[PDB]
Amino acid sequence: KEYRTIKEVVGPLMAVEKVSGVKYEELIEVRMQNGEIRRGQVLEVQEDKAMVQIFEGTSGINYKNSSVRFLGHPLQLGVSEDMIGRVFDGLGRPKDNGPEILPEKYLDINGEVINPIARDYPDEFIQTGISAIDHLNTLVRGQKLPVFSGSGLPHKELAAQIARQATVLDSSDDFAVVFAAIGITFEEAEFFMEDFRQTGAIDRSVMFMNLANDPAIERIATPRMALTAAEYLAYEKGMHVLVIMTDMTNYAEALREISAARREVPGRRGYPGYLYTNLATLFERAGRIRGLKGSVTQIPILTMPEDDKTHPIPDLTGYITEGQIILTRELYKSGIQPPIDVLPSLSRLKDKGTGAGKTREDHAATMNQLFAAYAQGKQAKELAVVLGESALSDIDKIYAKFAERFENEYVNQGFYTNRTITETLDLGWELLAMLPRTELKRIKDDLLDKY
Amino acid sequence: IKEYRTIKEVVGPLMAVEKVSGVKYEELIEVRMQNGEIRRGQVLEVQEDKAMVQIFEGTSGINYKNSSVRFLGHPLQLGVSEDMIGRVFDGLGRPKDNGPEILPEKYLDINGEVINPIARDYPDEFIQTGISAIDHLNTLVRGQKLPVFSGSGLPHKELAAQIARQATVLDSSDDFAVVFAAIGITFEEAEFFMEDFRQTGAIDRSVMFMNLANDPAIERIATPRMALTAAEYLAYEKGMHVLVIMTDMTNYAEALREISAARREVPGRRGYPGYLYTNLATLFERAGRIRGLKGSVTQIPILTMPEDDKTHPIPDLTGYITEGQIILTRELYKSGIQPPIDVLPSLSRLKDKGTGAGKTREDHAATMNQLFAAYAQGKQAKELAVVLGESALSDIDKIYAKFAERFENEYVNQGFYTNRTITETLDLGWELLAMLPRTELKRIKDDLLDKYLP
Amino acid sequence: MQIGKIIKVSGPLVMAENMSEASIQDMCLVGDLGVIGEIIEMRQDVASIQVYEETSGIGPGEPVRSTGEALSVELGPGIISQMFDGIQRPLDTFMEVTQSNFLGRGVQLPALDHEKQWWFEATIEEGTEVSAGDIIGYVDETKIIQHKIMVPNGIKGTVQKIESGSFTIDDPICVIETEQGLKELTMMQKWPVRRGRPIKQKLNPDVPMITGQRVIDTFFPVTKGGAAAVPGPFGAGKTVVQHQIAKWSDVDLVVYVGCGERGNEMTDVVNEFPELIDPNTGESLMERTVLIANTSNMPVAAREASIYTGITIAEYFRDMGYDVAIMADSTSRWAEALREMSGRLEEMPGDEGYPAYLGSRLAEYYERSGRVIALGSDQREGSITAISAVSPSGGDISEPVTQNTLRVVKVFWGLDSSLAQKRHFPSINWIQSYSLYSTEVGRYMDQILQQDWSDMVTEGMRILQEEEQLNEIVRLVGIDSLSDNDRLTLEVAKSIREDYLQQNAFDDVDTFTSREKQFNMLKVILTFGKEARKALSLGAYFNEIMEGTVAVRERISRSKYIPEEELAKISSINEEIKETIQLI
Repeated sequence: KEYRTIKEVVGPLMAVEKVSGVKYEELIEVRMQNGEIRRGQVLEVQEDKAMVQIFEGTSGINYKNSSVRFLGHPLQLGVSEDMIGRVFDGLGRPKDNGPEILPEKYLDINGEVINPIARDYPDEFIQTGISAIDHLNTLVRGQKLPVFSGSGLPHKELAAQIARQATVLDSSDDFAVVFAAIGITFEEAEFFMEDFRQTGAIDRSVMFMNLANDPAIERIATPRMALTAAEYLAYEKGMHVLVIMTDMTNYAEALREISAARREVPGRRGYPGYLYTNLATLFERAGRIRGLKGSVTQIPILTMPEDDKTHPIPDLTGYITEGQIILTRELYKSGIQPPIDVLPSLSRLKDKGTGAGKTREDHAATMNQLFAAYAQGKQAKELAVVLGESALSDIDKIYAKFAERFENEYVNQGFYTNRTITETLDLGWELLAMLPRTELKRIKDDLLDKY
Repeated sequence: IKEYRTIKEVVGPLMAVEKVSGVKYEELIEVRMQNGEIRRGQVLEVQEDKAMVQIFEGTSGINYKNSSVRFLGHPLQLGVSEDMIGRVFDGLGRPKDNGPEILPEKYLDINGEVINPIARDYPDEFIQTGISAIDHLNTLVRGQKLPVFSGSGLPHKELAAQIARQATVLDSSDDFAVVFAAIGITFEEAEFFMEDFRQTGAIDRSVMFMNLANDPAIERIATPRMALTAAEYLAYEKGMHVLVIMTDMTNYAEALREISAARREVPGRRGYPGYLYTNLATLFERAGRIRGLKGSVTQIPILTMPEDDKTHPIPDLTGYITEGQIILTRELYKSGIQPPIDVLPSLSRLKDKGTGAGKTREDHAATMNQLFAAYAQGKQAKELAVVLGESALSDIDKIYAKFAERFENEYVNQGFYTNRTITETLDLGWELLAMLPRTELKRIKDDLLDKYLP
Repeated sequence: MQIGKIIKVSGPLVMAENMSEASIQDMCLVGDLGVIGEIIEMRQDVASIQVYEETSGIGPGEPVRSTGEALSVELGPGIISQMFDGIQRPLDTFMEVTQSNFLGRGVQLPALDHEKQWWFEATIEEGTEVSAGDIIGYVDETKIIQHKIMVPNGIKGTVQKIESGSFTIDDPICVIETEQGLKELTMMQKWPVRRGRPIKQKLNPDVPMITGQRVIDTFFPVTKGGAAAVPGPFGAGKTVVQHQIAKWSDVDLVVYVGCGERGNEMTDVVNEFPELIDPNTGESLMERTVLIANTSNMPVAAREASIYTGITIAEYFRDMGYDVAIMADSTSRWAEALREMSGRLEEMPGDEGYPAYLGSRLAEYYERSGRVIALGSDQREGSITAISAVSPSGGDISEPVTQNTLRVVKVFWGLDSSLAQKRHFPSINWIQSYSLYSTEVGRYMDQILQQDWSDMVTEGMRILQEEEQLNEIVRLVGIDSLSDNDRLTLEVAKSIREDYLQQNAFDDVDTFTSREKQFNMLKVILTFGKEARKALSLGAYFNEIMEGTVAVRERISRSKYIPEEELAKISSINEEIKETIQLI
């Protein structure tokens, strides 16, 4: 059925009359006079009239000879068990040349709210891939742990690093990774393209791409497409899913473009007022379900505008993201990779992950001593520069000799080295070479003698 | 009066009534619902046969088809009477306490009328509040608009209650009265006032208008105009010295923006309405003396400064309509100073009118400037002591430092239930000046030192 | 019935015609799916409906049926030990009928179980006149709490027939005469959620609530029916503190409300609440707890109506004569729900985007709680103490939510994350925290104890404020310039904030300190400082009075772990101090 009753074409929006049965937020299809076809959705429906927003804009659309088709279904995603290994774009269609994937069903991408009764707690450690994460800031299956970054920092290499070195200790090929690219350039897009395939980690992951020069509506659907596929594999096929999103600042930027163009009152910093409520609909899609196998876990990557946490984009996530992973530019332009500062970056769920079986007993106590030896070693370097090397005592001198040495080996472990969890604790004791017996009082002393 | 059963639209607290005639602006209405519930209202806009009304209690549970609107034919009025003294009323003047309802001598609009500039008289006589910080350094005068600036959680309700108990005129041939207007306060503060006013017998000299915080926003705006209408009646028609105390004035401004946001009106500074300066002036200017009349109206509006900021619109605009301010600081309240009145930023623009011989003793202005200058150097030496220890303070710097300590604990800190007469306040000021050597007292004339200085 | 027809669906706004009989603020089922909405405005027959759930799939022509009732909650037996969702929908019953893990849109189901048989024990006699709030009988809903079945509001007359037996919440158990006719009333009743319950009169809240926590009950107390705000930043341990107030409080009922809370945080409260044991009975704490839980991604209107649901349920238990305590966590997320609904209605922005009526909504909430006299012919008394957790904007208390909250509450417990990092628990700052009830609690504490308690807490607070002044002095001149007399003020404040203020919530002896033991603990430390100052006045220095009384001061640290059954040791420490220090 084709409708030719286009009355108004004002900017991105479009008015259609002489319709019936149309529902709210229903996906439509526009046939132009030149044969080219564009897709949109209904923003509002009044009586027989309806307002629709075209995704690719309305540039060069003759209202008279054009046609409109109402698809009778909201924005859905065709899910299937064999999505692993295929690259999709923001709308959920195949990006590169692959066989026609026949879905099992179509699910609403807006998701369903989990009953807090059926929501299980997260209590299982997962491979964090980099000694800085496996110890200072551990991550649990079903945890919203973001990585704050900045423009120019090597966060895209860190994002691709976790794509390989993250797995479940008990893996029966069920563990998968859902990597969602949000508004990245072609060079950054091709970086994830060549990395995932040439490393052999693309057949274990479902990646949704989104060109930087793409309709801003697709950047809004890109996370909801990834989280819908993440909930399908975990809650209907019983799989452990790790969700990666880059970049979330481009998502909020695209959401501000849509809000400003849809004639709405902005909030602070020019970003929309319902930005926090909209982000909560994406980060609450992670966690475990009571009485179910598998879980969905998210690691959102976002660049901080002007590297200031008072900005609403890093702050509003703080209201819904348990902890943070701070990437500082001061550690950049150096050999440290990944540049990670363990002073502001915290994790609130390291207790449930640290325990018998999933981790070992010494992992917790060594972490607390490492964090104390680091802050005392860095405090000794700042004091020796200002107050001179004469004011520092013999204990304060040997303390800073390891803040720098640890940053070259503990923080800097290489962007491609796996550095498996077993290798992270063993060299953990190698890190405190001249730490005095008095300084190990905070940790249990039997653990030091046992190891 | 006939009932109108034509309600076309019900949009929020507003309501559209049609096919009416003879309806005036700002007149009161009564709404009868299907249930039979009665709800007051006010006409906000009327054009041709249509009429727009706003309901006070709200609009929940109203069916337009099976409801009716009664137009009373009068605006918001107050039944003034000489029997209102000793009675507690609600926001609009209904008997809140369980007492016999008064027989109104007349009904007056709460807006009132503007005082003729040539008929207004200058402030002259001095009002004894019984508080040393407000009787000596920042004197109160008949017809002055002297507010109190406080913070959230500071003891400004005990201060307002204390002044209402201790305020008096040192003349025999006069009738003194207090019009206490509670504006959007909680029940616990409202219970504190009503219980204290009956505990000390101050209710026999007061007319209280208690408006709670959960009361409708309209009653919060009408509460000052209600009390000020009864104040002008007792002073200008019954010839009484009326002292008006308003609390909280910040709640009044919070009610204006809540109303202004519902009216879709454009906000001014800090979202407050652009007419906040004028709406406040409509209230604060309803005071003063009138030629040929013995009665007078004096206003002490209490307001809480948001974020303890003086540059905030609510405390700033009040300073442009009032003749001073009484600042309450948390630092003094942290040291148990009661009342915590910082005399350094407080001021009375008309203090010179009610001082000197005949209104006070001859040493009022002299000791005022000496105590003020001595307390300045005292807190200057105290602040200078924290920066560079107590070693850098000189002999006089340690003397003034001990003066500032005793000036707070023995002079300002008097207690919310201590009514110092004006002579006790002046004699006490000379006792604290005895700490300083006679050489430091440059402003006080040598003849005054030989007469009062111990 | 009359069924309206939708004419426009624009986001959360749905307009339907042929709704003339409907009234404002009435709930209604929208569309074929049956989603719930609220009529906000009505222009002739056409009414604008504010849906609560998503409208993806709703269109013109679908029917709309008015429920004829505003947002109300069912009040009767079977409400205790339940998990609600802000609009009083049992999530456990929801999961049994829907048979799915996720919340389903368009699902309506009664709150209380209309099939469970309850035994009604009639205490009223036939022929006795009754009024609104009069008790006709009781039902033992739990082993701890008796459910007083009372006459609903607006029913007056004499009862003709009333008998005891086993009935459900829909079976008519009593008939009362009215001017209209005979009126059969069940043991359950509804009540609007945005309208307070009528009372005889509200009273001043003067009875201090025994919280058990020494820092609160001594310096910053809260009376029965009073209010209190809590920041609760990260790592401050507010989760452990809320449980201590929920277990060792003399209130009869606890109503926990979660208004738009994080899901992971919410599932913690769901798990760790049926684990709390009752101090006296020993059963689960859910036998006296009604819980309400809302996820952040849940419908916005459910997160706004959550704070109004718990306070309405608490008023029902308060009318029966019980002392209820409602915990609101986190009231900041509820303020962000209003900021979302205000934007959905295109309202004028207030401070930081929050609506201009944010203060009035907060005032309406805390003004409904308090010690009041319930309706009836016996003038029974109930109370609702309000405890709320205000999530700041990263720790800064300049948020409009906290400032508008503190203007109507009289108690503020300042949780400091800096004290949590210093192993000081409960991490409550003793300078920024305050309570405008200490003057009133001081009168009550001096009466029942017959001791001078008001002057002890005052001096103990003074040496903690003098500690703050001397702290910056020590950090400025050092430790060689401080006075000898002022050294004791720092040594008794160290002996106060450690031997008294520090309280372990997991130690079986220290998790609760009786009102009598707080006085004995406070006196020993204060008398130690008073006996040392008078001794210092004549030939005494610190090297001999502190290093010669180490056996006595070490004893004070273990005094907090003394058994509450005897408590004979602490009273013997007072006379023991004056004996050892006089020999020097």
